[PDB]
Order: sequence, then structure tokens, then C-alpha cells
Amino acid sequence: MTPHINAKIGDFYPQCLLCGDPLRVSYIAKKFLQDAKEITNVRNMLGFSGKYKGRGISLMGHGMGIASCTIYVTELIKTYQVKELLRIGTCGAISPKVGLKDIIMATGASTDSKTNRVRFLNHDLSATPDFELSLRAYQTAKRLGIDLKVGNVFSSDFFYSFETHAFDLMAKYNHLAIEMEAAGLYATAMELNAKALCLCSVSDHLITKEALSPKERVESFDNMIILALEMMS
Amino acid sequence: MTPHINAKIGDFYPQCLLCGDPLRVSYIAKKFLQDAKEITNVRNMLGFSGKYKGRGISLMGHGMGIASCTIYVTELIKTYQVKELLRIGTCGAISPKVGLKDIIMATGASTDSKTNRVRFLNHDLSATPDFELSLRAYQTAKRLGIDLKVGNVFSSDFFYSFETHAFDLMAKYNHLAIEMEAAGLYATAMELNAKALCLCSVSDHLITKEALSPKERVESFDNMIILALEMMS
Amino acid sequence: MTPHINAKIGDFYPQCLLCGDPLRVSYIAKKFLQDAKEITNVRNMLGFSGKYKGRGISLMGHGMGIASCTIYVTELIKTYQVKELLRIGTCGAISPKVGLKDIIMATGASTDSKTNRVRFLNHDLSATPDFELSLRAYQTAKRLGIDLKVGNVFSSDFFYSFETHAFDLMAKYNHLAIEMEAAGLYATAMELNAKALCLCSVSDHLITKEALSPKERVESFDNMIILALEMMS
Amino acid sequence: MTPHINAKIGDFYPQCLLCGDPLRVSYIAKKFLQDAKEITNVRNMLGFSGKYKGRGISLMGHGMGIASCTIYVTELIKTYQVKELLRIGTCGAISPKVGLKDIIMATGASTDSKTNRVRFLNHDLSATPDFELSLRAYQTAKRLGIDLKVGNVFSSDFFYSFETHAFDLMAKYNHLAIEMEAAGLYATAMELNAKALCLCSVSDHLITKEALSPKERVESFDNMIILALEMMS
Amino acid sequence: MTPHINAKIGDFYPQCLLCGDPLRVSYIAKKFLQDAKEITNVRNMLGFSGKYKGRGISLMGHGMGIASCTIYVTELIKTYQVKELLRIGTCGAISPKVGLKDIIMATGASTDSKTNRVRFLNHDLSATPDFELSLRAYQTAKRLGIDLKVGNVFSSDFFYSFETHAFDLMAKYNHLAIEMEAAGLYATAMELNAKALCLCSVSDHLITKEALSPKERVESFDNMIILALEMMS
Amino acid sequence: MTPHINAKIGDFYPQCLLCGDPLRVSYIAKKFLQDAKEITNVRNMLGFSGKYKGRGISLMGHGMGIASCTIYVTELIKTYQVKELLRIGTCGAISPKVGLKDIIMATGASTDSKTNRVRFLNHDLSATPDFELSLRAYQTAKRLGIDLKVGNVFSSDFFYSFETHAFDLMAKYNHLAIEMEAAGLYATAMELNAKALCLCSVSDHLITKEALSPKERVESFDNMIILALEMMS
Ligand SMILES: Clc1nc(Cl)c2[nH]cnc2n1
Ligand SMILES: Clc1nc(Cl)c2[nH]cnc2n1
Ligand SMILES: Clc1nc(Cl)c2[nH]cnc2n1
Ligand SMILES: Clc1nc(Cl)c2[nH]cnc2n1
Ligand SMILES: Clc1nc(Cl)c2[nH]cnc2n1
Ligand SMILES: Clc1nc(Cl)c2[nH]cnc2n1
Ligand SMILES: [Mg+2]
Ligand SMILES: [Mg+2]
Ligand SMILES: [Mg+2]
Ligand SMILES: [Mg+2]
Ligand SMILES: [Mg+2]
Ligand SMILES: [Mg+2]
Repeated sequence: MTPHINAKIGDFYPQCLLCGDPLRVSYIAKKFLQDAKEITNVRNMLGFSGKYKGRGISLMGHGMGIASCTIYVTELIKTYQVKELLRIGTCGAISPKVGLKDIIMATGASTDSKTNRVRFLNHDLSATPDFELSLRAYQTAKRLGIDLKVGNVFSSDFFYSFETHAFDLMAKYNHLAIEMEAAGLYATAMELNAKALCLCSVSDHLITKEALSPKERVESFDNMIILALEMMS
Repeated sequence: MTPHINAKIGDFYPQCLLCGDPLRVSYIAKKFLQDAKEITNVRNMLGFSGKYKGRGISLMGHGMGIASCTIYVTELIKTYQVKELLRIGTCGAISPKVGLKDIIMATGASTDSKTNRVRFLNHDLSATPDFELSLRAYQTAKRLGIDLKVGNVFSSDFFYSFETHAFDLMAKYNHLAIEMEAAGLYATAMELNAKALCLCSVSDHLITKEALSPKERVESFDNMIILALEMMS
Repeated sequence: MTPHINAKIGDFYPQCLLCGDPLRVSYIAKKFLQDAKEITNVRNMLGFSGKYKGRGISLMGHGMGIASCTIYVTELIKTYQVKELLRIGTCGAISPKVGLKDIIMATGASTDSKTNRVRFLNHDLSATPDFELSLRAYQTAKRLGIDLKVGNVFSSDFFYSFETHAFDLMAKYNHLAIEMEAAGLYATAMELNAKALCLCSVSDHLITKEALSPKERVESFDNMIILALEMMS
Repeated sequence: MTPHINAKIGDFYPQCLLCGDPLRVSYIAKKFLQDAKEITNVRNMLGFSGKYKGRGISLMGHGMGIASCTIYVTELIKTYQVKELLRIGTCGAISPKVGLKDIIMATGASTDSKTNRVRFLNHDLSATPDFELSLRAYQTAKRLGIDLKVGNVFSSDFFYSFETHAFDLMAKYNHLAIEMEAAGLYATAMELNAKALCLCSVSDHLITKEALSPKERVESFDNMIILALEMMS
Repeated sequence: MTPHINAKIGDFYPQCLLCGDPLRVSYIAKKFLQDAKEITNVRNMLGFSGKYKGRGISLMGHGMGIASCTIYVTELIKTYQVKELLRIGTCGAISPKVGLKDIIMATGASTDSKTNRVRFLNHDLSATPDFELSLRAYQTAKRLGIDLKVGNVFSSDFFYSFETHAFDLMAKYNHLAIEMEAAGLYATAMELNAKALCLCSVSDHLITKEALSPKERVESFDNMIILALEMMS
Repeated sequence: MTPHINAKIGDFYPQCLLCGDPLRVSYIAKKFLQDAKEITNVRNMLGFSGKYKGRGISLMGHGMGIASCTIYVTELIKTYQVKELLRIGTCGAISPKVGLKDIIMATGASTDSKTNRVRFLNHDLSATPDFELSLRAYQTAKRLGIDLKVGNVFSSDFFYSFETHAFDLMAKYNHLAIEMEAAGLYATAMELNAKALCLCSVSDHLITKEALSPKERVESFDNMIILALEMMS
């Protein structure tokens, strides 16, 4: 129906888990869902619908960066009637308050993008998640025994930053890590009256240069997948 | 020992309620606190310390606008050891999702100020409250039977706006009301690693133009004072 | 009559002395005026009308920062028919050309605020005083034998600056001191076709670190008060 | 070896064709290359190395938006030593000088992104291709009988624009069409001293609403693919 | 001695009259000065030194636009030791407070240029003249019977404006006319510790569309030349 | 027929060589053209029409800086029907890729001006030349044995820069030299659907501090004059 999704209307459940990497979306479908069906594959951006503990859930890839994420989120809401969007992904830590394998709930997404100024009268849009979803993540993490870290992230247009000298200042202002999509998800969900939240897993520390190995990346990401699926039950 | 506060070091409790109007601060001290002492009065900007249900509580006026708010909040944190700052105040509603008497909890504060661009590398700082405090407000409001509305506010440098044509756009993006200080409170608490939250009571609707009577403004504000004091007890 | 002033129309004389501190406004009324009457007290922001050497003079406090100052100045012009607004206050000197106790007449007010960009097509508004009032201040200072320093000030949204490294640059560009309201007074008076001027007294030197004692502050400020009242006779 | 490309060092030829859609990349490898090997597939972002008329050429997908494109282009140039990057793709025409089927060569890429201001001291970076490549494209098109349209494109962070009222203005300034990556490819190739060029095929007209069927889209895209490969051969 | 001035060190008097049009500079030297010597002519941009009523007077052309004016003013101050710079020129009136043949003294120069943001830490520089010079102009105009109009001008990078819809707003904020150099003269003189002032004669009314004939333009300009020379004696 | 040009309609050929220095325009007319006639001289900004190798050529001075250039280019296109504008000039090198006496073809013109943001929706206009003219310059330089350097220039509002610390960054991004008009010529020709190109000759190296002597300046400029006239023949 859209240039970027070839699902039929109704193929998506009203709650959708989002991730930048469509191969990880496929991995979640195979490992954690029952009866999962591939519903879209335009540009190799895979999405699925299946069941977790008897509950229907959808999964959709969104690519990297605010511009890509905004395209998919816009279409999910406007065309596919998605109401609740839970994004997961990795991030690079910049604060001493977090370490490798930590899960962060982004109560705000700062950015170096111009997109929110374009959307919002050239002023400062404070891009934020839906509070009910934030409460649900916090409650579910308490239930599962997960030490959820809570603060802002910085959504950058740059993976290869030209402003590494500014990381300490961002950490001072309660930015725990850097990723590339949260501000676009939040602003699009705000634009279109939908509920959204971003969780992210610390795979790399940008201050120490320490990184997880491939094997511990998969293990730690699984912990955040389970948090997300449990919160959608 | 600041240009703006003449309290002695140690006169403030670590939890402080903030309001822009020092006469409303004095009203809270007289009506709701026990043994309230006026601890500061530079520029007629009054602050107090007293007890609510046996628990020490301080109150501080902060004046109008981000620049004034920032001065007082900075001094409270850096000189007076204040750790938790709960701002209450009125606001002008701009969204159909709220009406007069509603209490809004601002999970984000957008702004037309340049102050956060000056603080934050000329990028977009998403100014947000402390999550734990927002959870406490949610739980306390539920206990008290308050239908707490949760979303963004827009903190303006203007009371007499030159951009009233933009109010519908702001409301579309989940801005429930306009006030003049929240983004500064939030940014200063982020800067200084303190816990802050803003609650605001809808006194007027800037769109549909309804307005509370002076007698309803008292009952509605009292409702929000009680929420705040119960939160800090 | 407004949310911020509870005077009756007619209570203000057409010339009004402005100061951020309502307690200093009261002090001027009691020390320097005859038959002074308190005409407003909303938010503890006092204003008065009285006589100086047989001539009617009003005084009004305006709080701290551009947003606070703009609210009061807007209402004084639009509602209370004030035509001439003479602001006094303290400042932090940044130029070697001034020292403690000097009085500065601001022939321009630069700013880090975004307010003038919002007002003025996103361009640079050169915020300036009324020329007749500047001439009167210059002539009155000569008459009184005051060495009036004439240059720009920098009106900042920050008392606790994040840009102290730029003070020398600002002084190079003929900024003699920093305060927090002149640019808003000037822009509002420009907006509404009224006459405004700001004088400020050097209470502290931000470069040399020299500072007046509490008692020296009161004595030098009196010299400014006299200059101002004399220009309004 | 890089986070977004799992090719071996040396798997890329120094000439690489780029496209946002990795499924079109795989289509090109299957239909136009001989002995094509899939050399990378992280995030389902496919790249290939194969031969066209006896010469080795590589293909790489880059996703949607400047941020995504910049990631892949940076890694291609640095880790994989790619020297010539020829991007093809579709675009939405905004000018009367072009229509469906037309191939545009972008001698400049304007943008609503902030990325180039971040890169370029907050000034205006004129993002441009390598001139020798643009000359090779012009000569190859002439030899093949292609009526190459030459002008600027506008690279937007938005597929769903909030500024459709501005399309006529852009077309007046010689912007023939809108796409989402050219300015990022050009800025990154400038940063890293590599040769880049963007060609795009008009598949939709955003003014008139002309739109090609899936069959015409394939046939018109083939003409661009052949132009690109002939340029590299 | 500089790339733009071929005068010898010492050829300029410390007082210099400035004008954009070097042909008008030559006209002033021939008609109003005694013993006038042409001291510079690079790029046909003429300067002179002569006598007016026994007093040494220099004249220098500066071209059109802030960037051109800035070049000449910088060299006059830094290399040729000029201390006082009095600019005359024409302007396009935008205010009902002025009409054809009026002389405006610019106590502020607003601008659409980025130059002052580049100079002034990305903030708003309020570009203003030296007050002593403005007082001398006021007194001299009174002595000569000239009804000098006093307010801001808007210095634009555009003669052929793209923002004519904004002229009324500019006029509301006390901008009497538009020209193209004042803000650059004022900022450069502030930078380099020199005394500057701009006067301009209304040659065309941009609102009412009134314009002066070629012959009328000459006679009204003479009145401003005499004012400037009388002020410099 | 305009405020800045007093030629009659029809006095300009449709191809015009442009230079900032009207005395250099005069020098070109007398040394390289046959039957040259002065056609305009407002503000001493000279322009001529003559023949080179039997072919009609016009020459016009445009002064210094984007604002001055824009005035003349706008009038030449809109009033005098000029269709092709070839600008020559000097520049200050900032890249190791170029040295004194090198001729640069500017395939893009970056800028610190605000003019293109004002023209272009506050976004980034990539200011570029006409491709056919650039091909003609490239081919003509090859024919004449000139080693034409091809890259971006930076068109600045400043001859005396406040940002010399950024020169290396701009060179990294393929900016070979700094001048002051190219971005304005390019934006105006794009605005008005005309063909433009800028060549510039390195007179000074801003990094190494090398400079040409006065006689070297004339001799090296002659080589680019011949290049330009040859491409117009
Ligand atoms: Cl390690 C890492 N991860 C992510 Cl998600 C990033 N986003 C921007 N820079 C980044 N670095
Ligand atoms: Cl009614 C109302 N209240 C507040 Cl606090 C405001 N701030 C800015 N505009 C406003 N309107
Ligand atoms: Cl000492 C001093 N006084 C004032 Cl009024 C100020 N405004 C901003 N910084 C300041 N410092
Ligand atoms: Cl049809 C179309 N195609 C592309 Cl590539 C676009 N980019 C931004 N808007 C767009 N519209
Ligand atoms: Cl009539 C006229 N004169 C001048 Cl000096 C101008 N500057 C910018 N627009 C203008 N119009
Ligand atoms: Cl040497 C030199 N030449 C030119 Cl054309 C310039 N433009 C800006 N700075 C400059 N330096
Ligand atoms: Mg991820
Ligand atoms: Mg309030
Ligand atoms: Mg004060
Ligand atoms: Mg594409
Ligand atoms: Mg002039
Ligand atoms: Mg030149």
C-alpha cells in the first residue's frame, strides 16, 4: 500500500516492536514468536506478525537514522493503524551512570537533527515518549528484576561523530547514551497522536572504547527483547 | 549568601516546592504548613520552611520566565543543598485533551527560548523531569483520586505571544498548555544533577477562551498544592 | 486589570521609573517621593505614584530577565498609558573603560535571548533607546557633574553564565557591562511606539573581580536614583 | 569488519555503484553482472562484487536518508578503500524542466538537514560531486543517446514533507527533484577526498502527480543502471 | 599599503566622511572642499583629503553592502588611523514618520546579514553609533534648521528584497528606512574602537512608491553633505 | 534604466564577463577588445561592449561582496537580457592542492552569508554554476594547456576573517580558496534561470602566506582573462 511497506491493511497488530536491523527482527520472529508470518519485505525491510504467550504482536524494521525511522513509523501509524510502538536497539554509552549490557529507557531524546525545528516552528521540541508506556516498562523491569537505567538519550545524525569533545557535556545533562532514531520516533508519534517508547542496550562505551563481543551482544540484547515482549503482554 | 536569597545555609530542607508568585508561596505557608518561618525575602521573593504532616518542607518563589526561574533554582541547588524541586503553577491550556481545573504533569518542556541551545552545543536539548518524581506524582494523584493529565508543556519567553497562530500545531504535538518556566527548571536540574518536576493547573483556555473565576482558581490551586505536599511527605 | 498589575487605569503617571527589585522601588518611594501611594502589588511586584519636586512620578518593579520585564512594560504601555519608561538597575562590568560605582547609559542592548529574533523576522533587531531620553540623561548627568559612561550593554538570559570566556570579546565590541532586562525593555518600547532608556550602576566588575560592599551598593545606587528622578523633573 | 559491513578487506573494487534499496542492488547484480558474489549483508544491506564487460565493479546498498547513507559511504571509503562512488536512485520531480523517465545528474545537492552545518562551522556547505565523474556521465549519456537533465536536487530529511508549499520555489532555483541522500554522499566524499556523483530517475512528479507503473519503473531504471555501468567500464 | 587603498600612511585626516558612491565622493571634493587631493583610487574607489572652513577633512568611498563597507572601514581605522567616520548615503523609506528629502540619523542598524552573528558568538549584536557623534549631529542640525529624523535603519544584504511583506513590521519597530551598509560600519567601528555615525537622505519611499527626480536627488543630498561637513568642522 | 547601470537596453551582448574591479574591466576592454565602447559608469562601476576575435563580448564590474555582486547580476539578467555570465577574479588559497597563479573553476560556492538562507526557506542552498559553461571552461583550459584546478570556493562576507582557524577544515572539504562574490553570482543566476560560472586566480596563499608582487598579479590575471575570452569565442 505504501512505497516502503507491502503488507495488506490489517496485517499489523495495533502494538508493534521496532528495531533498526531487519535481520534482528527476523531473529526475534523465529526465536520468540509463535506462528510468525512475514508481512512486508520492501527494500529488505522485514516485518512480521505472530504471537507471544498467546498475544498478537507485530515486529517491524526501520533502518538507521531519524529520516529512515520517520518513514516507517509514519506509515505504520497512518496506513496500518498501529497505536503503540516500542523501539529497541543498541546504543553507545557516554555516561559513567551506565555500563556495558545496561538497558536504558529514554525519557527524552535530544538531537543534532534539524527535523524537529522544521516540524516545530523553528523552536525546541522536547521529544518525549508516552508516559503510560514508560510506566509499563518501569513496572515490567521491576517484575523481571532488571536494573533499568532511566534518562535521556542523544539521537544523532552521525554514527562517526565530529563532536566527540561534547560527550562529557551531554552526559552532564543526563544523556546516558547516543543512538540515531529515538528523537524521530518520538516526534513522529507526537505528530500523529500515537504512543511510543525507546529502550536501548549498551553494546559499546564511547568513553572507554570498551565493546561487547559478538556473543555477549546477542545475550544482552535477548534480555531487552524479553523485557519488550513481556511489556507487550 | 547570594545576590537573590538571604537565607542562612541550612535553612532550606532538601525538598522544596516552587511557584512563580511569592504571594502564593506565602499563602501555602500560612494555610498548609505548620510553624512556617520566612527564610528569605530578597526582591520580595519569599521562601519558607515549615512542616507538613511532621515532614520538613521548604517553599520558594521563582518569579516569571526561564531566566528568573534559572537564577533561583541554580542557587537552591548549589548553595542551599536542595535535592528535589517540585514546581507548581498555572498555565494556559492549548489542547482539547485538557480543560480548566485539570492538573498537568509535564514530562517534557519545549521552548522558544535560546537558553538550551546556549547550554547544549546549539543542538536540541529535550528538557525532561526526573522520572522517579514523575512516578511519585502519578502514584500520589491516583491515591488522591486526581485525574492527572500527562504530556508536554511549551515554556515561552512570551506571555503576550506573537505566535498564537501556532498554538494548534503545538497541541497537535502533545503540548497541553503554555507556561513560562518549566524548560528552565528542567534544564537547570539536568545541568546540576538534581531531581525536578513541574505540575500545572489549567486556569484559562487560550483557544476556546474560557476562564476560571477567582474563587475557582483558589479551589483548583488548593487541589494541586495538596497533591504536591502529599508527594513530598 | 491585568494578571500582573492591580492598579486602576489612571493610577500611573505617564513617566515611570522602572527597577527589577520591588523592595528598591518601595525604598525610592519612601526616601525620595512625597505623597507616595502604593498602586499595585500583584506577585509582590510593587508600584507607586508620588511627587518629586512637585512633579508626578510613578515607579514600578519589573522582576528579573527579559521575559519578566517585557510583561510589565507591555502592560504599562498598553493598559496604563505610560509613555516614558526609565529603567535603572545594577550590572556586572566587563570593560576596562568602567569601574565600580560608574553609571552607564545603554545606547544599545545586545542579547543572547531569542526573543528579538521571534519578534523580528528571525533577523537582528538592534535594540536601542529613545534618543530624546538619551539626550536628557546626558544633559542631566552633565548638570549633576556625573561622569556618565555611554555604550552598549549585553542583556543575558543567564546570571550564572556559561560563556564567561566571551566577556573580553563583548567588551571589545563596546559592551560595558552585563545585565538581564535592557534588550526586552528596548524591544517592547520599540514594538509599542513608546520612549525607553536604561541606566545601570556598576556594582561588580566581572573581570577585575572588584565588588562593592553591601553599604557601598546602597550609596552608589542613590546617585543613580537622583540622576533618574532629576531627568524626570 | 566495520559495524555495518561484514565484507573482507579487499572484497570491494575501487569503483562502486550505490543505491538505497538493497533489493535493487541484488537485482542489478543478477541481471547485469557476471560472477557476482554477495560480499556483505549486515542489516540485510547487501553489497556485491562482479564483472561488467570484463571489468570488476562493486555494488552497495545505503538505505534511506543522509544519516544512513553517510554511515555506509564513510566505511566504504575508509575501511574498504573505495575511490569512486556512483549513486543511482529514484526521485520526485518538482520542476517543469523534467518529466517521468528522465535521468537527472545532480551537480549540487541542497538540503534541509543540519548535518552540513554541523560539519562546516555552522555555515553553508555547497555539496557538489566530483567534476571528472560528472563529465564522464555527460559523455557516456551522449554516447548512449540519453537526454541527461543536469541541475540541483534537494536532499530532504522528509519523505512526507511538511513544506510542500516550497516546491515551486525550489524548482525556480534549479532544483529538478527531491531525494533523500545526495547531500550526504557529496559531503562525505568531500570530507574524505573521494569521487562521488548522483544520478536519479524521475519515477513520480510531485507537482503534476504523474506516476509510473511498476513496469515503467523497471524499464526506466534499467536505462540508468546501464548508464552507470557503462560509465564505470 | 592595503589591497584596497593605495594612499600613503598619513594621507588621511583623522576625520573621514564616507559614502558608497565614489562619484559622489568626487563631487563632494570638487564642490565643497578646498585644495582637495585624490589620495586613493584602487578599484575606482576614490578617496580625498582637503579642507572645509580651514579644517582638514578626508572623504572615502566604500561601495555597496556590508561586506564592501567593512573592508574599507577596517583599513581606514587599522592602517590609516582614522578615528571618526561619518557615513552619508541614500535610503528607501519604509515608515510613515518620514518622507522624501528627510534626513535620518541612525541610532541603531538592524540587519538580515549573518556578519554580526559571526562576529558576536552567534548572539544579537545591537549595532549602534558613537553617542558623542550623534549628539554633534543633533546640535548641528538644530543650528542649521534641519528637521533631523532619528531612529533605526535596517541594513540589508538585498537591494531587490525577497521580504517586502516585512516592511510594515520593521516600520512598527522604529525602522525608518532601509539601506545596505550601516550595520557593517557600526559593527566594524565597535570592533576597532572608533567613532562612527550614519546619516541617510530619503530618496525613495518604498511604501508610497514616491521617488525623487534626478535633479531633486542632487539638491536634497547637498543639504546632508553640508550637515556632515559642518559637523566635522 | 536602473539605479546602478546607465546603459541603454540593447547595449549589452548576451554574454558578459564580470569582475569586481571596474579598472580591471577597463584594462581588459583596452588591451583585449576591439571597438570597445563604455556603456555604463554609475558609481564608477564601468562596463563595456566590444569584440574579441570578431565576436561580441560585454564586460561589467560588480564590486566586492555578495550584496554588491547580486545587485549588478540581477540587473544584467532582468533588464539587459544577459544570458551567460562568466566571472573572473582573484582569491586567497587555503588548500595545499593549489599555489600562487593557479586558476580555479568553482564547481560550488559555499558561504558564511545569510543571503541563501533568506532566499531558500532557511535551508542549505548548494550554490552551483551552469554545467555547460563549466564544460566549456574545462575544454578550453585543456586546449590552452592550462592546468585548471577544479573544486569549491568559500564566498565570505569577510576579507579580514575572524575564522582563520577554520581554513584547514574548509580545505579538507575541497574548498580551494576564499573569495567574496561567487555564491551570490551563483544564487542569483539560479534564481533568474541564467547561466553563470566563476573562475579565480590565486593571488595570495592564506596558509603559507605567499603573495604575488604587483606585476605578477597583472601577468597571472592575463592568463585567466585569455581563458575567459577564449571560452566566450
Ligand atoms: Cl557504538 C554506537 N552505537 C550507536 Cl547506536 C550510535 N549512534 C551514534 N553513535 C553510535 N555509536
Ligand atoms: Cl493563561 C496563561 N498562563 C501562563 Cl502561565 C502563560 N504563559 C504564557 N502564556 C500564558 N498564558
Ligand atoms: Cl554582577 C551582575 N549583575 C548583573 Cl545585573 C548581571 N546580569 C548578568 N550577569 C550579571 N552579573
Ligand atoms: Cl516520489 C519521492 N521520491 C523520493 Cl526519492 C523522495 N524523497 C523525498 N520525497 C520524495 N518523493
Ligand atoms: Cl530606494 C532604496 N535605497 C536603498 Cl539605499 C536600499 N537598500 C536596500 N533597499 C533599498 N532601496
Ligand atoms: Cl587574498 C584574499 N583574496 C580574496 Cl578574493 C579574499 N576573499 C576573502 N578573503 C580573501 N583573501
Ligand atoms: Mg540498533
Ligand atoms: Mg504561575
Ligand atoms: Mg537590578
Ligand atoms: Mg531510491
Ligand atoms: Mg548610497
Ligand atoms: Mg577580484
